[PDB]
Amino acid sequence: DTEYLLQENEPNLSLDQHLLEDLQRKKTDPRYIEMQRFRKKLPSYGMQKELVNLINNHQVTVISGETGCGKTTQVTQFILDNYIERGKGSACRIVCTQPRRISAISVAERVATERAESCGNGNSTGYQIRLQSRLPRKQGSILYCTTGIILQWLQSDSRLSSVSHIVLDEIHERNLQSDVLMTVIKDLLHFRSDLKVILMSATLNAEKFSEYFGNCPMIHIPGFTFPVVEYLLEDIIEKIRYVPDQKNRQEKEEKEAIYKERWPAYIKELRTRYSASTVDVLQMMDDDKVDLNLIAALIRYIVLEEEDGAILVFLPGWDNISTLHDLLMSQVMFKSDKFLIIPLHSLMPTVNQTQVFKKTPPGVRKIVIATNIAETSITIDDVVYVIDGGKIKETHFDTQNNISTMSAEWVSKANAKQRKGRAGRVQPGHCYHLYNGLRASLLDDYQLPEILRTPLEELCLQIKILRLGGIAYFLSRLMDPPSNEAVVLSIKHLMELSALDKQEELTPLGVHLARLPVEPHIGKMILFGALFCCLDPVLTIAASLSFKDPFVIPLGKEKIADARRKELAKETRSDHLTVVNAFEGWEEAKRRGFRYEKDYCWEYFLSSNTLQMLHNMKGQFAEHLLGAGFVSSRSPKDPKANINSDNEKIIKAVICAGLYPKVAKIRLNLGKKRKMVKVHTKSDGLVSIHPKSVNVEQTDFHYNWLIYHLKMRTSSIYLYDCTEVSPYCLLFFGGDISIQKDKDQEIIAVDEWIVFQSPERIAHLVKGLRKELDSLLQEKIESPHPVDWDDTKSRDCAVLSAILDLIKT
Ligand SMILES: [Cl-]
Repeated sequence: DTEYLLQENEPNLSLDQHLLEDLQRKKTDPRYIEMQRFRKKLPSYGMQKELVNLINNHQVTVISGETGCGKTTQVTQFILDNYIERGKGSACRIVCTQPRRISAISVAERVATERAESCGNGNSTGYQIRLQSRLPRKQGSILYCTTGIILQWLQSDSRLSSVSHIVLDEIHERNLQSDVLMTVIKDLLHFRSDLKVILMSATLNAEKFSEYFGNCPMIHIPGFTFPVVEYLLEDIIEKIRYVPDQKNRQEKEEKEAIYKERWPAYIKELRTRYSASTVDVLQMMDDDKVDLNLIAALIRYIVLEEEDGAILVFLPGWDNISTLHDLLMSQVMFKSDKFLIIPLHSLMPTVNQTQVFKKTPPGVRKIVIATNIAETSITIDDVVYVIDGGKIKETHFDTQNNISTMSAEWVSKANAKQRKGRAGRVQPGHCYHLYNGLRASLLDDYQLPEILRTPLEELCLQIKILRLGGIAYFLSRLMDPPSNEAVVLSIKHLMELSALDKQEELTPLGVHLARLPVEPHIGKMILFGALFCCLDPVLTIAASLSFKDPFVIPLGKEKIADARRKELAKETRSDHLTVVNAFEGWEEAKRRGFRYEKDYCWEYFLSSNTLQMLHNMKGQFAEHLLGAGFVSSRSPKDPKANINSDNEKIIKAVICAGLYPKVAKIRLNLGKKRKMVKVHTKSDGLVSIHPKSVNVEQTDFHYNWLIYHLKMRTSSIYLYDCTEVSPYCLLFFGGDISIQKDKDQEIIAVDEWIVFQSPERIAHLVKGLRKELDSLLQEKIESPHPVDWDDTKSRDCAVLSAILDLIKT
């Protein structure tokens, strides 16, 4: 994925002349001319001279423009075309980062079109994302990529030598990776004077970026929109006469308190300007959930009562998107071939985000159901109607309880304004917001930056792999530095994962974990899934921890669902293996045909949509492992990586590799039916098992130890998903080993509180094996290749076989 980077930037006079002549021919080309007239309508085009002069005269510049300004497709072109016009065309190598893969591809393909060229193929414009590229010509070129690709590039060339201009787009989004890239770039530019840096924001709050970069020049590009009418939840209900089918810590609590206090009076005044039935329906509305039936009813109204145009729907996540898609397709209206209904979500297959293609006649109407990714520059043609569900998925991090969650939260005003602007690019539009007027007045101006709300482990490994020095020091230099407590927790988890040594340097395991673009506990799990040849069930479990588990509890069926779930557990005493068995049973049912598949899901109360998403994530995980050289195939099911996939002990040991140090000691029950099942933890004292767990009532445990992933605190701490494991799993994959005796007995302690009976020689064996495993992983840093398990005698097989023999007890 580094091929463009490794190219050397070498200006050429002959190429300068040739490109200047290429421009002359383009000026006469009907195709090019037609495209130029489209461009001239964009506000960016009109100030092109001042943008290029600012960039040419200053090393760092900040560009702000709102929706429709055209910065993302235009500014790269302005630089290249200015160089070409000046007879310096070959001196340009322009790289522009995008927040998502689909944006990189879509923008690059659109710019190629506007230049009357195909994308890649040695032409002026192309893209690079992980494992897929259309690369432009070496000199006088534009490359769209992701932030991830730049971070990868910095491992190979930390100077970004051959780049003349780096354009960081959509910076207002404040993604973790953008913030770090920004600090890295700031350090580089001070050292190398020939790099131009251009920072682009879609919102007008960009002064902070200018200050960060030393109060560098700023410039504004006007947005472009036709007028868009906005509707609140009151207006929508009133307009369509909606008939229902039925009937993130302290500063959120503050805002809800204010909402609650202003609620009665808001409602009271609302009865002044709206029908009584509207207010009563609005009053019944659930704030926690987007109402998908309302969205269906609104789409129905638009189609029947309003003018032609495409409809864009914004929903928090995959669950909502697939649910609304099924809901629409279950109505004979939308079954027609005059509707095209397209899901858009970032974790579906690559150009399975299919929404770019020229839509076929407008006798057929496009309905795009998308996440917040449709807010960015993406080609969706002819949108007259935007339905804003009002929510966005956000990660939050409770550092006092060490709990990280993903939830749907209210959009900011900036989000809402971007969604509004999507309806006004073609003709006068309509944007329907599913929040009420009181909610609107209480939205935040902007979202809190990710760096403040997110676990830092993945970022910390990036810092180390890029040799940026001390972790806490670097993080303190970011534009918004994270809290000390988030930093201390992050560094601690990485040491307990054995990713960092006590001196905060990468271990060989850590090097490999840094090469996997997932959280390190997931990375460690899938890595040992690869090394131990468990791949398929381990990837299932990993996907399940990353998104969520497939089970649902329908009303009235609670007791029945719990029994079916425990049935799926069999004797494993594992929530994680329960998901494996569910998943395998589902796949087997799928082969027999869709009746059997739906049947299986109703029998075990499984979400088909969740299962499908888990399956897609598995493929991704395998791709990451293939690129890191730990598997030879992109198939989770590849026979050679699955020889151990039926072995319960081996899979359990891999789950333990991933989830340590989240470890609990069982408090023995002693046939007391009046006492809840509880467990001891290092950090939290005695806690409870969640009722959803297959172990919640278990009296029969074969070992004394659990590992868990999800912890929640309501009136007290509950463990959501846990797996019984043998002490040998903790012994190999856990913390420091110590030996103690007490007379007769040989004792081993792991991280000092995990204490069990075991011969002293086992402790020495394990210390030996850990070091041999380090050396194995060390050798693969420079020469990554999958372990060949068909060659015994190989000494990699010897070491890994010995580890497997140990954790089989
Ligand atoms: Cl059933």
